[PDB]
Amino acid sequence: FSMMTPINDLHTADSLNLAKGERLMRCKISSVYRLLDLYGWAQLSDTYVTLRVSKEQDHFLISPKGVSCSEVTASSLIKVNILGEVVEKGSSCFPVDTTGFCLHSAIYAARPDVRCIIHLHTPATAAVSAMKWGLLPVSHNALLVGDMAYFDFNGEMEQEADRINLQKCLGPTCKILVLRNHGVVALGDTVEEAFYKVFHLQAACEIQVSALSSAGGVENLILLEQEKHRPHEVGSVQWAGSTFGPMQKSRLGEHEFEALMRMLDNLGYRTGYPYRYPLVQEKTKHKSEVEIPATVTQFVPLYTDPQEVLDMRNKIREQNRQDVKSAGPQSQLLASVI
Amino acid sequence: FSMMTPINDLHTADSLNLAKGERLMRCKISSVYRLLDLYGWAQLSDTYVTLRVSKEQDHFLISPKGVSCSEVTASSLIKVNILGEVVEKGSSCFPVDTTGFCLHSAIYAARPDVRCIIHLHTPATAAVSAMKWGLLPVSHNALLVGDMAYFDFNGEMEQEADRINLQKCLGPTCKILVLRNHGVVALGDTVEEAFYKVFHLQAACEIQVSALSSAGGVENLILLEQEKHRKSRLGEHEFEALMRMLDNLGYRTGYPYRYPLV
Amino acid sequence: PNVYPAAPQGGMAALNMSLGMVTPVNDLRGSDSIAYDKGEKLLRCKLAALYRLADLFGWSHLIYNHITTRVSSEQEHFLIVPFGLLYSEVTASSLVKINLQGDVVDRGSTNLGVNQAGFTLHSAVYAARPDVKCVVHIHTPAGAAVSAMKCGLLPISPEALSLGEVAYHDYHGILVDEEEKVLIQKNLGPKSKVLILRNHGLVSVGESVEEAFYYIHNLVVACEIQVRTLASAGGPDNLVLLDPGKYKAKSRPAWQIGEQEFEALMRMLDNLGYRTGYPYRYPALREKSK
Amino acid sequence: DIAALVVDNGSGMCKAGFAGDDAPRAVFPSIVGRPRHQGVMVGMGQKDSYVGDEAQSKRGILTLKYPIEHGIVTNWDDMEKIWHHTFYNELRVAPEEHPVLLTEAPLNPKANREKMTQIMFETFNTPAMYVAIQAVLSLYASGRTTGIVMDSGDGVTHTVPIYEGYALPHAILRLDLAGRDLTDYLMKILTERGYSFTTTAEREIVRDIKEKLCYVALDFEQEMATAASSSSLEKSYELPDGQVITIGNERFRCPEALFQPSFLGMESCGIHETTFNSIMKCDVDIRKDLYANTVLSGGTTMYPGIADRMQKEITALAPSTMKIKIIAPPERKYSVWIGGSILASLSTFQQMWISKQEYDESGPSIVHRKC
Ligand SMILES: Nc1ncnc2c1ncn2[C@@H]1O[C@H](COP(=O)(O)OP(=O)(O)O)[C@@H](O)[C@H]1O
Repeated sequence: FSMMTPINDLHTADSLNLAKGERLMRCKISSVYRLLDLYGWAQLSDTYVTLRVSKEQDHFLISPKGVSCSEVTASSLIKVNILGEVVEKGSSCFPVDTTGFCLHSAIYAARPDVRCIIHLHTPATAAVSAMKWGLLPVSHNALLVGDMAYFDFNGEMEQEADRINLQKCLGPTCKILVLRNHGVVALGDTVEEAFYKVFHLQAACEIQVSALSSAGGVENLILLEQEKHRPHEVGSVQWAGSTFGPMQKSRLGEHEFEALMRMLDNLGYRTGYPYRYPLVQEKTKHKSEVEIPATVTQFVPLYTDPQEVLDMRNKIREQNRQDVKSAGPQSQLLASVI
Repeated sequence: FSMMTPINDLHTADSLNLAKGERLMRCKISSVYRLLDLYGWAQLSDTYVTLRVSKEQDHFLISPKGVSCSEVTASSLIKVNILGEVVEKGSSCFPVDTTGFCLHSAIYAARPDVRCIIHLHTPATAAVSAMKWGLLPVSHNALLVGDMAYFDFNGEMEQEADRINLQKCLGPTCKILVLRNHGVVALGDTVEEAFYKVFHLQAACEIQVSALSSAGGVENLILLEQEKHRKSRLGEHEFEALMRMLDNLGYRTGYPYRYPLV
Repeated sequence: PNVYPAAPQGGMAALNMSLGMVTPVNDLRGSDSIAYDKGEKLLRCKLAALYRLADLFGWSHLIYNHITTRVSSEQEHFLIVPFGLLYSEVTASSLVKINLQGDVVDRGSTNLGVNQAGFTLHSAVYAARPDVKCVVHIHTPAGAAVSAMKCGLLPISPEALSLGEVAYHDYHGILVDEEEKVLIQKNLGPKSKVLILRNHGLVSVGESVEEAFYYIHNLVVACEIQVRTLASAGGPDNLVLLDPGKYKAKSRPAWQIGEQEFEALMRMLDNLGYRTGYPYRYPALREKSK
Repeated sequence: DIAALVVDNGSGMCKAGFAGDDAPRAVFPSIVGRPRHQGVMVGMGQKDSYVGDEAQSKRGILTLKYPIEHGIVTNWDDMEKIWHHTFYNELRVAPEEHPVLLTEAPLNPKANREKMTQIMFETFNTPAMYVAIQAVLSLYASGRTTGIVMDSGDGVTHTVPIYEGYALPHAILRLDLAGRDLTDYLMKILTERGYSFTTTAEREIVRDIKEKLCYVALDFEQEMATAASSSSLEKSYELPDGQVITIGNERFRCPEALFQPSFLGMESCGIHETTFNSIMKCDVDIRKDLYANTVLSGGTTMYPGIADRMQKEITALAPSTMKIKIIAPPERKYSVWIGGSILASLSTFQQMWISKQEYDESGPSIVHRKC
């Protein structure tokens, strides 16, 4: 009944050669695997989530094969080159398979901006991808999804023609890639933004599936269009925090990720994620007039015998009984004259 | 953390009067209510399952109002007459209301052979009952259900004309009654029959609604016909198996098994 | 806690975990394994664990369906769950070894008998193909929805195309013995490891338990894909289809097929505490260390 | 408009006042004096015994004795005399018209409550009377319902913790270290300076000296070094006969027996250790609140610097993560009576009164039924 597993065992194991930023990256990318497990979108590993470590040297964090999402720890994940060879292996005894990484590599050669990739195989996302129409703008979540690109996928990304075709059709500025009959792929500069987009795509896919099931035909859905208004989603996340200064400025997915990750930390998952906004619980304050403020912010030696004292007083009392005459002590000056 | 609630607690009270095998059969109703909570079919208080005690003098057992299905015990049941007036209240300090019993009372006034009645408001059966096609023979369990009669429901049975309409709509031999825009009603000679029929009916309704939403057309589904289809206890083994898990888990049920098992 | 707290829609699974706590499935001990074969002892573990795992995912409908495995140690034997006991309480010692014709070879730990009518279809499948050693027949709520539909299964997902050829059996439902058996036998010829009954449910055959479980899980996932895809559009609005052979050509000491997912689910079942006793290729999650 | 009476009794001080008033009407020492010299003056005022404020005026010709010691009465007749003087001479109200409210120590023998109830119904015909805990009323006077309170009077010292209005009986701690014992210790340590006090009136003089010229040291050894090395810590008291004494070093020596009873040779621990142990006896979940709310009560806690030393000594024994704060109301002498003046004023308290008629069928044990 012990489903808690420590997500940061890097300090305990002490049997790996970590780079400049692996301590944060590995926990950050295992947290999203745990969240995918908790939402139940995926339980069996099909190489869903990949991370890029550094831009100077292209190393990529991927999950080992045959490891469930519940069993994913930060030290168990491995890092590979862009070609697919293993650079450093995690502390997991399993055969190494990097077959599914290549498609992710097809993203990494094109866009230097993207750093984390999430692939989804959920029934709703696959239903929307297999659907003749794309994600129809019939819901608020679909509007928050943004623009997206469709590409036909045929199971292999190893020849050069398919890779260059994907890199050409993906475009310079696109965040969501829909693989037909296979699902969706979310691209992210940061892990939080990509998880945000994954959540919004999942919600919009479920909404579209239910809506098109409910009504026969698209014309009955009276869909709105994103293009006509062209908003910049300004004015979102108005804040009046007390500890910090009130600013509108926030990233796309920090505020949603912080609460989830604090949820994970509360039970006992020993995550190493640093919170940008610290949280303190304190007891509430009173302003009733009843409350009164506080005022401030050898004598005896150690070894002796009582029997010695008794024998001494017996010696003195014996002389008292005998009444022997004896003069007192005389001075030495008077001893000289005699 | 409060622990699971025992199902049979009528020995603790020892104040209510008992007639014939009531000490057993009350517990049966409680088991049925617990079974509903195991399937997510209903978890809010309503007049779902009523049971006739004896063939004479028209005594019935109903659940108290405001009590969720998880907290129903054997001693908490309410004994009423055909008119709905309380004859022997249970050991539950809640106000009593018998306005939902009247439809079941009409069904009981129709058929003397019918003993157990089960009513559910789950989304699948409600969608099937709201549907004008009704239950379609597009699944094996739908053929296992049998034949049913469809009745238009206004919501209240206090009118005499609606009562006599219900008797002439039900017919002489029928076990399942579909109320339009309200759901399904399963009738059984015992609690096992009603449970078996309502479980197969809900399985068939789920299959039908899933297939009909998938295809988008009634003629897109294949249609089965009745010609191929058309000790000695229909549904005691399944309920006895569920009873066996209930006893092995820790529920203190009083059901005596037909065989000495292990 | 004898019973785990129940979700609003997941009470039956919570009771399945509770019964996993109360009753372990590895009922065979050192003293209790007297006069018992080794291979049968190994196979009862896998079969009882499969019955325990089937109820967790929801592919269990009372005692109507059965899962059968074949042990080819003697001339002629099979294993099946006793009639009248649900999936969540099956132990290794409680399984019943019966004949091809349904004759009970040994009573087993339990007293209850075996249903011949449920075993008739399994007997037909086993007599049809000698290479088949495991048959899993399940009834998921989406599977009977896709099975009753006219066109049948469609190549919409890679899980559907991993099944390859699929056999279909029309539901006539007359069930009169030998001629029903021979219609089952030559309605499913060589290969075609997945069979779809038009109204009863779904069944998958396999040379091993792990392969049959992998095939039935792929079939269930492909069904869940297909229902949601075809619900929106069911005709001239062309859902994107793939050629089976051509996508299969592009799909393309090693680990055996179907053992990976099965061993991962055994890692779940041991993490909970079912105490399955399943033999592990890699018993440790991490490496040797100390 | 009949209003209840609040009478607070302690060894050495009796207070009384109408319910709902800010101030008690009568405050006087609980003393009984009897003449000791040969009275020869025919025709002028003599009495058999003097009681109250009048007895303290004539200390020269009287032997003064206290009816209560350590919260336990020794002679009930003197207690009756004090109660009669309170009801008749001080307030001039009939005891049989208004209900009276009474207070006592938490831990006490059985017979005290029963005898007190029997005397209060039979002698004065009180229609209703109730017994309450002193420290609980002090906490009500502070106006918080939770926290651990320390009431140290002239009879006995006791710390009780109260959570959500309930005082836990197991966590109550009582120490027999009061201000009268401090007065005796101050007399014993003033013996060595050359000034000798033996009679009871001289004990009252020593008590006045202690009230005027005593303070609590923050660091004991450093204050000894300062007092030995300099004459800055010297004050002069002026006796009623005109003589002048110099208190000198002893000012911080007498109250320090509160913290270290080894000077008196008592086996029990200090008062701060007693409070800490009483906090330890409670449940963990409430301990934060017990460290968050602590109020001082009683006239013994009026020594200057008691709050700082108490806070430091509690913080020394407390965990480092705990926050320690000490609340000291300026009117901590009369907090208990104030709490009584709260408790009798409530609209739900009229049903809490003990019925006169119910006592007839119940008897003297009725308070144990109702309180
Ligand atoms: N102003 C003061 N400064 C220091 N100590 C005082 C002061 N007033 C009274 N005391 C001490 O407090 C004692 C009186 O305590 P009191 O509050 O009357 O106890 P109780 O009311 O419980 O009998 C006296 O013996 C005296 O030593």
